[PDB]
Amino acid sequence: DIVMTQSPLSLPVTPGEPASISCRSSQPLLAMDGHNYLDWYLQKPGQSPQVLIYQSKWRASGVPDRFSGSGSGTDFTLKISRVEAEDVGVYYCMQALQTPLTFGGGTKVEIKRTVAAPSVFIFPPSDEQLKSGTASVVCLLNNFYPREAKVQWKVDNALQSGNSQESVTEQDSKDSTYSLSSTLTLSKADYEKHKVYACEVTHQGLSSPVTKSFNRG
Amino acid sequence: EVQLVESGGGLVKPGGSLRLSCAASGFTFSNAWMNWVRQAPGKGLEWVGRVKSKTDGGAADYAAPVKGRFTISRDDSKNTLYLQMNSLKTEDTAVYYCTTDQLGYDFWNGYYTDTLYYYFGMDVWGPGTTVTVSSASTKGPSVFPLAPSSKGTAALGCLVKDYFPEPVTVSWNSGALTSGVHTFPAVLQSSGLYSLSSVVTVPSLGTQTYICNVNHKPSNTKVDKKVEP
Repeated sequence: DIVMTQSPLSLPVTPGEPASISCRSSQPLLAMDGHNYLDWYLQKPGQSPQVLIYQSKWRASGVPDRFSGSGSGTDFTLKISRVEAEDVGVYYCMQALQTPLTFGGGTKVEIKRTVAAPSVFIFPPSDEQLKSGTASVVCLLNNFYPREAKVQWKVDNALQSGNSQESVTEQDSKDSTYSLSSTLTLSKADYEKHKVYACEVTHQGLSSPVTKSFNRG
Repeated sequence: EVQLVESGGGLVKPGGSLRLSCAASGFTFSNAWMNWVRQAPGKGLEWVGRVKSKTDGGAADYAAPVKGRFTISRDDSKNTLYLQMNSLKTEDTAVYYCTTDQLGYDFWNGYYTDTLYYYFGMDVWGPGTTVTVSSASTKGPSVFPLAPSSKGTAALGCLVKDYFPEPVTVSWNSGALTSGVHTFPAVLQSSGLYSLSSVVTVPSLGTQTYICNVNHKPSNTKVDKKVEP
Protein backbone atom coordinates (compact mmCIF):
# COMPACT_ATOMS: atom_id res chain seq x y z
CA ASP A 1 0.00 0.00 0.00
CA ILE A 2 1.07 3.58 -0.76
CA VAL A 3 0.90 6.00 2.22
CA MET A 4 -0.30 9.58 1.50
CA THR A 5 0.58 12.48 3.88
CA GLN A 6 -0.81 16.05 3.99
CA SER A 7 0.62 19.05 5.79
CA PRO A 8 -0.69 20.79 7.72
CA LEU A 9 -3.99 19.29 8.86
CA SER A 10 -5.27 22.72 9.88
CA LEU A 11 -4.67 25.84 7.82
CA PRO A 12 -5.95 29.29 8.86
CA VAL A 13 -5.74 31.87 6.04
CA THR A 14 -6.66 35.57 5.65
CA PRO A 15 -9.08 36.24 2.72
CA GLY A 16 -7.03 37.38 -0.31
CA GLU A 17 -3.81 35.77 0.99
CA PRO A 18 -2.07 32.77 -0.76
CA ALA A 19 -2.29 29.17 0.69
CA SER A 20 -0.41 25.89 0.15
CA ILE A 21 -1.15 22.26 1.02
CA SER A 22 1.57 19.60 0.92
CA CYS A 23 0.99 15.98 -0.21
CA ARG A 24 3.67 13.29 -0.05
CA SER A 25 3.54 9.67 -1.20
CA SER A 26 5.79 6.89 0.13
CA GLN A 27 6.38 5.66 -3.47
CA PRO A 28 6.37 7.77 -6.69
CA LEU A 29 3.27 8.28 -8.87
CA LEU A 30 5.18 7.51 -12.15
CA ALA A 31 4.04 9.39 -15.31
CA MET A 32 3.82 6.04 -17.21
CA ASP A 33 0.81 7.21 -19.27
CA GLY A 34 2.82 10.45 -19.43
CA HIS A 35 0.76 11.80 -16.48
CA ASN A 36 1.48 11.78 -12.72
CA TYR A 37 -1.58 10.17 -10.99
CA LEU A 38 -2.69 12.39 -8.06
CA ASP A 39 -6.02 14.07 -7.35
CA TRP A 40 -7.18 16.82 -5.01
CA TYR A 41 -10.65 16.97 -3.43
CA LEU A 42 -12.59 19.62 -1.51
CA GLN A 43 -15.31 18.66 0.96
CA LYS A 44 -17.41 21.57 1.93
CA PRO A 45 -19.72 21.53 4.91
CA GLY A 46 -22.94 19.79 3.95
CA GLN A 47 -21.61 18.25 0.75
CA SER A 48 -19.85 15.21 -0.77
CA PRO A 49 -16.25 15.49 -1.89
CA GLN A 50 -15.65 17.27 -5.12
CA VAL A 51 -12.81 16.84 -7.59
CA LEU A 52 -10.65 20.01 -8.06
CA ILE A 53 -7.43 18.77 -9.62
CA TYR A 54 -6.66 15.50 -11.35
CA GLN A 55 -3.59 14.02 -13.09
CA SER A 56 -1.55 15.97 -10.44
CA LYS A 57 -1.90 19.40 -12.24
CA TRP A 58 -5.21 19.52 -14.22
CA ARG A 59 -8.22 21.66 -13.01
CA ALA A 60 -11.61 19.99 -13.49
CA SER A 61 -14.60 21.73 -15.18
CA GLY A 62 -15.77 24.86 -13.44
CA VAL A 63 -12.86 24.76 -10.96
CA PRO A 64 -11.72 28.39 -10.58
CA ASP A 65 -8.24 29.23 -11.88
CA ARG A 66 -7.06 30.26 -8.36
CA PHE A 67 -6.47 26.52 -7.66
CA SER A 68 -3.36 24.90 -9.08
CA GLY A 69 -1.53 21.65 -8.48
CA SER A 70 2.19 20.97 -8.88
CA GLY A 71 4.97 18.58 -7.95
CA SER A 72 6.37 15.29 -9.21
CA GLY A 73 7.35 11.77 -8.14
CA THR A 74 6.53 11.70 -4.40
CA ASP A 75 6.02 15.40 -3.73
CA PHE A 76 2.89 17.39 -4.52
CA THR A 77 1.27 20.71 -3.68
CA LEU A 78 -2.15 22.33 -3.97
CA LYS A 79 -1.92 26.08 -4.22
CA ILE A 80 -4.66 28.67 -3.89
CA SER A 81 -3.19 32.02 -5.07
CA ARG A 82 -5.73 34.33 -3.37
CA VAL A 83 -7.94 32.62 -0.82
CA GLU A 84 -11.72 33.29 -0.86
CA ALA A 85 -14.50 32.67 1.70
CA GLU A 86 -16.07 29.90 -0.43
CA ASP A 87 -12.74 27.93 -0.30
CA VAL A 88 -13.45 26.76 3.28
CA GLY A 89 -13.70 23.07 3.97
CA VAL A 90 -11.53 19.96 4.01
CA TYR A 91 -8.97 19.20 1.31
CA TYR A 92 -7.80 15.75 0.38
CA CYS A 93 -5.09 14.43 -1.86
CA MET A 94 -5.71 11.07 -3.43
CA GLN A 95 -3.49 8.89 -5.54
CA ALA A 96 -5.31 7.01 -8.28
CA LEU A 97 -2.09 5.40 -9.56
CA GLN A 98 -2.25 1.78 -8.25
CA THR A 99 -4.85 0.13 -5.89
CA PRO A 100 -5.65 0.46 -3.08
CA LEU A 101 -6.45 4.04 -4.01
CA THR A 102 -5.35 6.12 -1.01
CA PHE A 103 -6.30 9.45 0.52
CA GLY A 104 -4.29 11.80 2.65
CA GLY A 105 -5.62 12.49 6.16
CA GLY A 106 -7.18 15.76 5.00
CA THR A 107 -6.55 19.49 5.53
CA LYS A 108 -9.10 21.90 7.12
CA VAL A 109 -8.85 25.38 5.63
CA GLU A 110 -10.03 28.03 8.11
CA ILE A 111 -10.81 31.51 6.95
CA LYS A 112 -9.31 34.17 9.22
CA ARG A 113 -11.53 37.23 9.85
CA THR A 114 -12.07 40.26 12.21
CA VAL A 115 -13.89 39.76 15.60
CA ALA A 116 -17.70 39.72 15.33
CA ALA A 117 -20.03 39.70 18.29
CA PRO A 118 -22.75 37.05 18.58
CA SER A 119 -26.39 37.94 18.47
CA VAL A 120 -27.87 36.09 21.54
CA PHE A 121 -31.28 34.47 21.62
CA ILE A 122 -33.08 32.29 24.24
CA PHE A 123 -36.06 29.90 23.84
CA PRO A 124 -38.02 28.34 26.68
CA PRO A 125 -39.21 24.72 26.25
CA SER A 126 -42.59 24.40 24.46
CA ASP A 127 -45.86 23.31 26.17
CA GLU A 128 -45.55 20.15 23.95
CA GLN A 129 -41.99 19.33 25.36
CA LEU A 130 -43.17 19.75 28.93
CA LYS A 131 -46.32 17.71 28.33
CA SER A 132 -43.85 14.83 27.64
CA GLY A 133 -41.81 15.27 30.89
CA THR A 134 -38.62 16.96 29.61
CA ALA A 135 -37.36 20.54 29.35
CA SER A 136 -34.82 21.89 26.88
CA VAL A 137 -33.92 25.50 27.04
CA VAL A 138 -32.03 26.69 23.99
CA CYS A 139 -29.61 29.54 23.91
CA LEU A 140 -28.53 30.65 20.40
CA LEU A 141 -25.29 32.49 19.70
CA ASN A 142 -25.50 33.65 16.11
CA ASN A 143 -22.92 34.69 13.49
CA PHE A 144 -19.80 35.29 15.56
CA TYR A 145 -16.00 35.00 15.27
CA PRO A 146 -13.67 33.49 16.55
CA ARG A 147 -15.10 30.08 17.43
CA GLU A 148 -14.18 30.29 21.11
CA ALA A 149 -17.13 31.23 23.31
CA LYS A 150 -18.19 30.60 26.88
CA VAL A 151 -21.85 29.88 27.46
CA GLN A 152 -23.01 29.77 31.10
CA TRP A 153 -26.40 28.92 32.46
CA LYS A 154 -27.94 30.58 35.53
CA VAL A 155 -31.19 29.31 37.00
CA ASP A 156 -32.58 31.63 39.70
CA ASN A 157 -29.01 33.13 39.73
CA ALA A 158 -27.28 29.77 40.39
CA LEU A 159 -24.54 28.63 37.97
CA GLN A 160 -25.14 25.25 36.28
CA SER A 161 -22.61 22.55 35.24
CA GLY A 162 -22.79 19.12 33.59
CA ASN A 163 -26.43 19.44 32.50
CA SER A 164 -25.97 21.42 29.16
CA GLN A 165 -24.52 20.67 25.71
CA GLU A 166 -23.10 22.89 22.95
CA SER A 167 -23.22 22.47 19.20
CA VAL A 168 -21.25 24.71 16.81
CA THR A 169 -21.82 25.10 13.10
CA GLU A 170 -19.17 25.10 10.44
CA GLN A 171 -17.63 28.39 9.14
CA ASP A 172 -19.78 30.45 6.81
CA SER A 173 -19.15 30.05 3.11
CA LYS A 174 -19.78 33.88 2.85
CA ASP A 175 -19.21 35.87 6.14
CA SER A 176 -16.87 33.23 7.62
CA THR A 177 -18.68 33.24 11.04
CA TYR A 178 -20.12 30.37 13.09
CA SER A 179 -23.17 29.99 15.33
CA LEU A 180 -23.49 28.07 18.54
CA SER A 181 -26.53 26.44 20.22
CA SER A 182 -26.27 25.49 23.90
CA THR A 183 -29.24 23.43 24.99
CA LEU A 184 -29.86 22.80 28.69
CA THR A 185 -31.94 19.74 29.55
CA LEU A 186 -33.98 19.57 32.84
CA SER A 187 -36.86 17.36 33.98
CA LYS A 188 -40.44 18.77 33.76
CA ALA A 189 -40.44 19.14 37.60
CA ASP A 190 -36.96 20.72 37.64
CA TYR A 191 -38.08 23.40 35.21
CA GLU A 192 -41.18 24.30 37.34
CA LYS A 193 -39.15 24.70 40.53
CA HIS A 194 -37.40 27.77 39.16
CA LYS A 195 -38.55 30.70 37.06
CA VAL A 196 -35.34 32.57 35.91
CA TYR A 197 -33.41 31.13 32.93
CA ALA A 198 -30.41 33.01 31.59
CA CYS A 199 -27.45 32.24 29.34
CA GLU A 200 -24.26 34.32 29.87
CA VAL A 201 -21.91 34.57 26.87
CA THR A 202 -18.26 35.57 27.08
CA HIS A 203 -17.03 36.31 23.54
CA GLN A 204 -14.12 38.51 22.31
CA GLY A 205 -16.79 40.33 20.18
CA LEU A 206 -18.60 41.55 23.33
CA SER A 207 -16.57 43.43 26.05
CA SER A 208 -19.02 42.99 29.00
CA PRO A 209 -20.43 39.36 28.97
CA VAL A 210 -23.98 39.41 27.65
CA THR A 211 -26.88 37.79 29.46
CA LYS A 212 -30.33 37.12 28.13
CA SER A 213 -32.96 35.66 30.54
CA PHE A 214 -36.65 34.74 30.60
CA ASN A 215 -39.00 34.44 33.60
CA ARG A 216 -41.37 31.34 33.58
CA GLY A 217 -41.67 28.24 35.86
CA GLU B 1 -27.41 16.32 -15.74
CA VAL B 2 -24.79 13.79 -14.54
CA GLN B 3 -25.73 12.21 -11.18
CA LEU B 4 -25.31 9.22 -8.87
CA VAL B 5 -27.88 8.36 -6.20
CA GLU B 6 -27.19 5.78 -3.54
CA SER B 7 -29.74 4.12 -1.30
CA GLY B 8 -30.04 1.16 1.02
CA GLY B 9 -28.39 2.65 4.10
CA GLY B 10 -29.85 1.84 7.49
CA LEU B 11 -29.32 0.16 10.86
CA VAL B 12 -27.84 -3.31 10.87
CA LYS B 13 -26.83 -5.65 13.63
CA PRO B 14 -23.15 -6.61 13.93
CA GLY B 15 -22.51 -9.77 11.88
CA GLY B 16 -25.45 -8.81 9.63
CA SER B 17 -25.63 -7.99 5.94
CA LEU B 18 -26.80 -5.03 3.86
CA ARG B 19 -26.90 -4.20 0.16
CA LEU B 20 -26.40 -0.68 -1.12
CA SER B 21 -27.59 0.55 -4.51
CA CYS B 22 -26.22 3.39 -6.64
CA ALA B 23 -28.29 4.60 -9.62
CA ALA B 24 -26.56 6.52 -12.37
CA SER B 25 -28.06 8.92 -14.93
CA GLY B 26 -26.88 11.44 -17.51
CA PHE B 27 -24.02 9.35 -18.92
CA THR B 28 -23.10 6.02 -20.51
CA PHE B 29 -22.85 3.87 -17.40
CA SER B 30 -21.46 0.73 -19.09
CA ASN B 31 -18.43 2.73 -20.31
CA ALA B 32 -17.02 3.68 -16.89
CA TRP B 33 -15.17 2.16 -13.97
CA MET B 34 -16.81 2.87 -10.54
CA ASN B 35 -15.84 3.11 -6.83
CA TRP B 36 -17.39 2.89 -3.38
CA VAL B 37 -15.86 5.15 -0.72
CA ARG B 38 -16.88 5.69 2.89
CA GLN B 39 -16.47 8.24 5.64
CA ALA B 40 -16.83 7.37 9.35
CA PRO B 41 -18.21 10.08 11.72
CA GLY B 42 -15.69 12.94 11.94
CA LYS B 43 -13.01 11.01 10.01
CA GLY B 44 -11.29 11.07 6.63
CA LEU B 45 -12.51 9.50 3.39
CA GLU B 46 -11.61 5.76 2.92
CA TRP B 47 -11.72 3.91 -0.43
CA VAL B 48 -13.80 0.73 -0.29
CA GLY B 49 -13.27 -0.75 -3.76
CA ARG B 50 -13.62 -0.46 -7.60
CA VAL B 51 -15.33 -2.43 -10.43
CA LYS B 52 -14.16 -2.29 -14.04
CA SER B 53 -16.40 -1.90 -17.09
CA LYS B 54 -17.67 -5.07 -18.86
CA THR B 55 -15.27 -4.27 -21.75
CA ASP B 56 -12.29 -4.34 -19.36
CA GLY B 57 -13.41 -7.56 -17.69
CA GLY B 58 -15.84 -6.26 -15.06
CA ALA B 59 -13.41 -7.38 -12.33
CA ALA B 60 -13.09 -5.90 -8.82
CA ASP B 61 -10.48 -4.54 -6.36
CA TYR B 62 -11.06 -4.16 -2.61
CA ALA B 63 -9.49 -2.35 0.34
CA ALA B 64 -7.81 -4.85 2.72
CA PRO B 65 -10.29 -3.88 5.56
CA VAL B 66 -13.27 -5.18 3.53
CA LYS B 67 -11.96 -7.78 1.05
CA GLY B 68 -13.74 -11.10 1.55
CA ARG B 69 -16.75 -9.54 3.30
CA PHE B 70 -17.83 -6.93 0.69
CA THR B 71 -18.82 -7.66 -2.89
CA ILE B 72 -19.12 -5.07 -5.67
CA SER B 73 -21.23 -5.75 -8.76
CA ARG B 74 -22.93 -3.79 -11.51
CA ASP B 75 -26.01 -4.11 -13.72
CA ASP B 76 -25.41 -2.07 -16.86
CA SER B 77 -29.01 -2.75 -18.05
CA LYS B 78 -30.30 -0.93 -14.94
CA ASN B 79 -27.47 1.70 -14.75
CA THR B 80 -27.06 0.35 -11.19
CA LEU B 81 -23.98 -0.30 -9.02
CA TYR B 82 -24.17 -2.53 -5.96
CA LEU B 83 -22.30 -3.08 -2.74
CA GLN B 84 -23.13 -6.33 -0.98
CA MET B 85 -21.91 -6.12 2.61
CA ASN B 86 -21.69 -9.26 4.72
CA SER B 87 -20.16 -10.03 8.15
CA LEU B 88 -20.70 -6.35 9.06
CA LYS B 89 -18.63 -4.93 11.93
CA THR B 90 -19.35 -1.85 14.08
CA GLU B 91 -16.22 -0.22 12.46
CA ASP B 92 -17.98 -0.48 9.07
CA THR B 93 -20.29 2.31 10.26
CA ALA B 94 -20.01 5.25 7.89
CA VAL B 95 -21.56 7.32 5.12
CA TYR B 96 -21.05 5.37 1.87
CA TYR B 97 -20.74 7.16 -1.51
CA CYS B 98 -20.36 5.82 -5.08
CA THR B 99 -18.10 7.60 -7.51
CA THR B 100 -17.04 7.30 -11.08
CA ASP B 101 -13.57 6.26 -12.33
CA GLN B 102 -11.40 5.86 -15.49
CA LEU B 103 -13.97 6.41 -18.25
CA GLY B 104 -13.34 4.50 -21.54
CA TYR B 105 -14.61 4.87 -25.13
CA ASP B 106 -14.24 2.52 -28.07
CA PHE B 107 -13.27 4.23 -31.33
CA TRP B 108 -12.30 2.81 -34.72
CA ASN B 109 -9.80 4.78 -36.79
CA GLY B 110 -10.21 4.45 -40.58
CA TYR B 111 -7.74 1.48 -40.51
CA TYR B 112 -8.69 -1.38 -38.25
CA THR B 113 -7.60 -1.68 -34.56
CA ASP B 114 -10.66 -0.12 -32.84
CA THR B 115 -8.89 1.49 -29.86
CA LEU B 116 -10.37 1.45 -26.41
CA TYR B 117 -8.99 4.64 -24.93
CA TYR B 118 -9.13 5.96 -21.37
CA TYR B 119 -9.86 9.23 -19.58
CA PHE B 120 -9.79 10.77 -15.97
CA GLY B 121 -11.48 11.08 -13.45
CA MET B 122 -13.16 10.18 -10.02
CA ASP B 123 -15.41 12.95 -11.02
CA VAL B 124 -18.99 12.24 -10.04
CA TRP B 125 -19.94 11.63 -6.38
CA GLY B 126 -22.38 11.14 -3.59
CA PRO B 127 -24.64 12.34 -1.83
CA GLY B 128 -23.97 9.11 0.07
CA THR B 129 -26.13 6.78 2.13
CA THR B 130 -25.65 6.19 5.86
CA VAL B 131 -24.87 2.69 7.20
CA THR B 132 -25.03 2.12 10.97
CA VAL B 133 -23.70 -1.16 12.38
CA SER B 134 -24.93 -1.42 16.01
CA SER B 135 -27.12 -3.58 18.29
CA ALA B 136 -29.50 -0.86 19.68
CA SER B 137 -32.85 -0.12 18.14
CA THR B 138 -34.16 2.70 16.00
CA LYS B 139 -36.01 5.73 17.45
CA GLY B 140 -37.74 8.62 15.70
CA PRO B 141 -37.28 12.13 17.02
CA SER B 142 -39.65 14.32 18.96
CA VAL B 143 -39.96 17.73 17.32
CA PHE B 144 -40.49 20.84 19.47
CA PRO B 145 -40.90 24.48 18.44
CA LEU B 146 -38.23 27.02 19.42
CA ALA B 147 -40.84 29.90 19.14
CA PRO B 148 -39.89 33.46 18.07
CA SER B 149 -39.52 35.11 21.47
CA SER B 150 -39.43 38.85 22.04
CA LYS B 151 -36.62 38.31 24.65
CA GLY B 152 -34.86 44.32 14.06
CA THR B 153 -34.50 40.53 13.56
CA ALA B 154 -35.98 37.49 15.33
CA ALA B 155 -34.81 33.88 15.58
CA LEU B 156 -37.07 30.83 15.52
CA GLY B 157 -36.59 27.10 15.05
CA CYS B 158 -37.14 23.40 15.72
CA LEU B 159 -35.55 21.16 18.30
CA VAL B 160 -35.15 17.61 16.96
CA LYS B 161 -34.75 15.45 20.13
CA ASP B 162 -33.75 11.88 21.00
CA TYR B 163 -33.35 10.01 17.73
CA PHE B 164 -31.24 7.09 16.63
CA PRO B 165 -29.34 6.47 14.47
CA GLU B 166 -28.02 9.37 12.46
CA PRO B 167 -28.88 11.13 10.19
CA VAL B 168 -31.88 13.43 10.16
CA THR B 169 -32.63 16.05 7.53
CA VAL B 170 -34.22 19.44 8.08
CA SER B 171 -35.60 21.85 5.50
CA TRP B 172 -37.80 24.90 5.98
CA ASN B 173 -41.04 25.57 4.09
CA SER B 174 -40.36 22.58 1.84
CA GLY B 175 -36.93 23.98 0.89
CA ALA B 176 -38.27 27.40 -0.17
CA LEU B 177 -36.38 28.85 2.81
CA THR B 178 -32.57 28.65 3.02
CA SER B 179 -31.60 32.24 3.81
CA GLY B 180 -30.61 32.74 7.47
CA VAL B 181 -31.02 29.00 8.14
CA HIS B 182 -28.52 27.22 10.42
CA THR B 183 -28.97 23.46 11.11
CA PHE B 184 -26.45 22.32 13.69
CA PRO B 185 -24.42 19.09 13.85
CA ALA B 186 -26.17 16.59 16.15
CA VAL B 187 -25.00 16.31 19.72
CA LEU B 188 -24.84 12.89 21.38
CA GLN B 189 -26.71 12.81 24.70
CA SER B 190 -25.89 10.87 27.88
CA SER B 191 -28.98 8.74 26.93
CA GLY B 192 -27.04 7.46 23.84
CA LEU B 193 -29.50 9.31 21.52
CA TYR B 194 -28.87 12.27 19.22
CA SER B 195 -30.44 15.72 19.19
CA LEU B 196 -30.01 18.71 16.92
CA SER B 197 -31.48 22.12 16.33
CA SER B 198 -32.31 24.10 13.18
CA VAL B 199 -32.86 27.83 13.47
CA VAL B 200 -33.80 30.64 11.02
CA THR B 201 -33.31 34.45 11.33
CA VAL B 202 -36.12 36.73 10.01
CA PRO B 203 -37.29 40.41 10.19
CA SER B 204 -42.43 40.42 9.50
CA LEU B 205 -43.66 38.03 12.21
CA GLY B 206 -47.29 37.08 11.71
CA THR B 207 -47.28 37.94 7.98
CA GLN B 208 -45.80 34.53 7.01
CA THR B 209 -45.60 30.90 8.14
CA TYR B 210 -42.50 28.91 9.10
CA ILE B 211 -42.59 25.14 9.00
CA CYS B 212 -39.65 22.82 9.59
CA ASN B 213 -39.72 19.57 7.63
CA VAL B 214 -37.93 16.88 9.61
CA ASN B 215 -37.08 13.51 8.12
CA HIS B 216 -35.62 10.50 9.96
CA LYS B 217 -35.47 7.80 7.30
CA PRO B 218 -34.05 5.09 9.67
CA SER B 219 -37.36 5.04 11.57
CA ASN B 220 -39.48 6.25 8.64
CA THR B 221 -40.59 9.33 10.57
CA LYS B 222 -41.54 12.60 8.89
CA VAL B 223 -42.65 15.65 10.82
CA ASP B 224 -43.86 19.05 9.63
CA LYS B 225 -44.04 21.47 12.54
CA LYS B 226 -45.17 25.08 12.14
CA VAL B 227 -43.38 27.44 14.51
CA GLU B 228 -45.74 30.16 15.84
CA PRO B 229 -44.84 32.61 18.68
